[PDB]
Amino acid sequence: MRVLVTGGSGYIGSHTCVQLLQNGHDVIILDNLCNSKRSVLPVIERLGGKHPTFVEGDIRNEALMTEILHDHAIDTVIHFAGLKAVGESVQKPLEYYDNNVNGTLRLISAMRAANVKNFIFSSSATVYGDNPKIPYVESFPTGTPQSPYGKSKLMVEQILTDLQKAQPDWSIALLRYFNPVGAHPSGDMGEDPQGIPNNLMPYIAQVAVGRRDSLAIFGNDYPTEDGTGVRDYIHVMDLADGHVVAMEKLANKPGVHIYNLGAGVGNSVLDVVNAFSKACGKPVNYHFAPRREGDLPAYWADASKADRELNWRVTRTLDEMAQDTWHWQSRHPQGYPD
Amino acid sequence: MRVLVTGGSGYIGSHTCVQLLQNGHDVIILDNLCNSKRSVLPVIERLGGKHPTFVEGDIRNEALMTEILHDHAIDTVIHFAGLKAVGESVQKPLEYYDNNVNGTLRLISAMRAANVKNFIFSSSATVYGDNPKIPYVESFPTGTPQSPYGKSKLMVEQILTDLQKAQPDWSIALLRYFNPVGAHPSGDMGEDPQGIPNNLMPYIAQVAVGRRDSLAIFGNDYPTEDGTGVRDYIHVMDLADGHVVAMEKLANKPGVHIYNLGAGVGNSVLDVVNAFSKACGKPVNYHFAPRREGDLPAYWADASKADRELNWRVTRTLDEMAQDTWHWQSRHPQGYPD
Ligand SMILES: NC(=O)c1ccc[n+]([C@@H]2O[C@H](COP(=O)([O-])OP(=O)(O)OC[C@H]3O[C@@H](n4cnc5c(N)ncnc54)[C@H](O)[C@@H]3O)[C@@H](O)[C@H]2O)c1
Ligand SMILES: NC(=O)c1ccc[n+]([C@@H]2O[C@H](COP(=O)([O-])OP(=O)(O)OC[C@H]3O[C@@H](n4cnc5c(N)ncnc54)[C@H](O)[C@@H]3O)[C@@H](O)[C@H]2O)c1
Ligand SMILES: CC(=O)N[C@H]1[C@@H](OP(=O)(O)OP(=O)(O)OC[C@H]2O[C@@H](n3ccc(=O)[nH]c3=O)[C@H](O)[C@@H]2O)O[C@H](CO)[C@@H](O)[C@@H]1O
Ligand SMILES: CC(=O)N[C@H]1[C@@H](OP(=O)(O)OP(=O)(O)OC[C@H]2O[C@@H](n3ccc(=O)[nH]c3=O)[C@H](O)[C@@H]2O)O[C@H](CO)[C@@H](O)[C@@H]1O
Ligand code: NA
Ligand code: NA
Ligand code: NA
Ligand code: NA
Repeated sequence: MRVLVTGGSGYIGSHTCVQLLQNGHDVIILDNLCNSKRSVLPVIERLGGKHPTFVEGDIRNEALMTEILHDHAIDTVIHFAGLKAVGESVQKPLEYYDNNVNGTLRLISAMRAANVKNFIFSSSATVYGDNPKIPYVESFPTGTPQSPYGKSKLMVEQILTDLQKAQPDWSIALLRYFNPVGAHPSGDMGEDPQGIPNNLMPYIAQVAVGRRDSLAIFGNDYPTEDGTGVRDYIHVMDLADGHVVAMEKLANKPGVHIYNLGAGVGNSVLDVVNAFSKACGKPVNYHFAPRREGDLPAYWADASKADRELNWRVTRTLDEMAQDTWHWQSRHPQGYPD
Repeated sequence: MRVLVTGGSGYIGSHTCVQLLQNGHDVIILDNLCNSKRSVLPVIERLGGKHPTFVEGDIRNEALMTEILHDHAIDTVIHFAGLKAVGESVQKPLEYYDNNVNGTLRLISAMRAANVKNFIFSSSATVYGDNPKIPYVESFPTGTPQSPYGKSKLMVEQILTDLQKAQPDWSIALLRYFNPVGAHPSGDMGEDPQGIPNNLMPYIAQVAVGRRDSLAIFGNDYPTEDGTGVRDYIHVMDLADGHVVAMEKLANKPGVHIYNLGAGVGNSVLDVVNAFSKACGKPVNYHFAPRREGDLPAYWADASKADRELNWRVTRTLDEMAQDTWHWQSRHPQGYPD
């Protein structure tokens, strides 16, 4: 199929594009380069074993979206474009709402005009908010997320849902996931945070490489087996894979298809650290701090539905996530070249 | 003060503008005329006893907003502009999200750029959704509204709230209300629905004037005193007044100020009908139908907080709401002239 991949040069999108191309689809990448570099492109093509057309531009530009859609005769859209830094969302809520809420709205408005009706939304499990019972199941009502980031994601899920109700011929997947980690096995693609890394893994990696001194561990008194927070980490390759299957299998199948993408288990902060020490051949430095801001003791997603329905499940381990991360870090210490 | 009144030529805004001008503020009206006519303008000026500057344009046009803001040195913005037809929201969700969510976002983005930090949001009590205990109190968490209309309102409330958190010097009022009815006492301004009227009152009025045959009453078996739905109706003049006080009193007072605007009591469908029969001098025709779509038995707002805090409370009766409505209908059967 002809797939427009918004945010394709980013972390998860870049990995998703390689997999798309490997499956032989025709890939059109749309990215504004606000959080990714052109230098990834060629790696994409190479590992993908095929050429992905690249378009520099913004989802908020509805006109341009429509153009692209028509110009390329798109069948489906996988939408990764957006902003995803939680604390930054609290400081700059407007930007988050503009990029995510209006950004997606502009994007689907254009699809409508261009008559594109297949969509894969890269959601977030933050949507469950404090509406648990854990692990989270797609049948659980969402709760109220705490940052503007979380809220923007649920808002978009809601909009898409209503849209689908009004235009029942649309196929929309809401892919909810938690913590994407790792990197392509080649070691030539991986997560390239620009500043202080958001996620645990990269933060750890930077400590490990000497860029950081010690990992602050927030709260060593949670009601967990080791006292640290328990989260759900998913290898970015498994995630990429989820995206492709979801895209291939749901195209032209009307409805709102909600699926948690995860390993179906949680790992504590120490488990991740220890996995990483083992990966990089040396003890990661860390210390304990008091319980953080918007953090809970433990949560992870129930991924039974995608297994049953898409026949998808993760295949990589936490140890590989660590290794693959160390591998990329170690091969391209400076990340993507300018 | 210098107030930009978005959606000022509409129903509630037009009444609010008259009151503003009477208080002697400098009024700038911004409206796209999608649901109002220029013909209201002169009536505004007249009843207002002053000249309101009019700008034809859209809230979604951020550039234009910023321009206006600067050009007029605005102190505060009262925001009524948007779409508000519930069933239409289900059919055309995108338009509702664009106009309301993106429309407000564009508007406040512009304020930011123009350094305007006083805002009065014309909210809706639909935000409480099914998160009751009734009557609703500002201290009650909101629930999940059922139409895209309701959801768009809560989304906007959320955005503003986060914005205020990030930019603490902003003063933002979230004015929640239910059913605005009635018309200016002059009989020269009132609600002018274009097609099949949304609200009970006008629908009734049209039946009364002969434009409609019979009022369908949805559900005569609710757990209410008379078996029909109990709602909260508020004379548009009292609402206008609420808006002015809120605007005068909260300017430069940082925070998110939430206030229910209502009479603090409910009236059933039959109570409204009977009030109207009495107003128009003849029995309104109606029949019963089965319980409607997104309708509950009874709800109204608790308006204690605005009384205590703004020293505001309604002063008009249901009977006046009916009379004032009949008065306008009767003086301008064709509504606003083209
Ligand atoms: N990485 C995570 O921890 C996390 C977890 C949940 C959800 N997600 C979601 O996945 C998507 C991106 O995730 P990621 O980790 O690959 O981030 P990323 O920043 O690496 O990828 C996002 C890409 O989108 C681009 N982009 C941002 N705003 C844009 C706009 N308006 N127009 C065009 N391109 C724009 C950026 O330049 C970047 O290449 C978002 O939908 C995000 O909410 C990621
Ligand atoms: N009337 C009600 O029953 C109801 C109850 C709750 C909330 N409200 C709110 O009050 C506001 C309007 O209420 P109303 O009853 O006066 O409706 P109305 O349609 O009479 O007034 C809205 C005005 O906004 C204008 N408008 C719409 N989209 C615009 C845009 N993008 N740019 C500029 N102008 C635009 C219309 O032309 C119209 O004059 C909205 O915020 C609505 O959600 C009304
Ligand atoms: C804080 C954060 O980024 N929130 C993200 C994440 O939360 P999430 O908490 O799941 O992920 P994090 O990477 O932020 O932290 C994982 C765990 O490690 C801890 N930790 C993390 C970093 C660090 O430097 N030190 C430390 O102790 C936290 O207590 C937590 O218990 O879920 C979403 C997935 O849909 C992301 O899009 C959010 O952007
Ligand atoms: C249906 C509807 O417009 N929803 C509106 C309203 O709901 P709300 O139900 O409060 O107001 P309505 O005018 O729609 O109806 C009031 C009552 O009369 C009944 N009724 C109404 C019309 C009619 O033709 N026949 C009839 O029986 C309904 O059962 C209800 O019990 O609250 C919001 C106020 O914040 C508005 O912005 C919503 O747009
Ligand atoms: Na429909
Ligand atoms: Na770099
Ligand atoms: Na801040
Ligand atoms: Na008319």
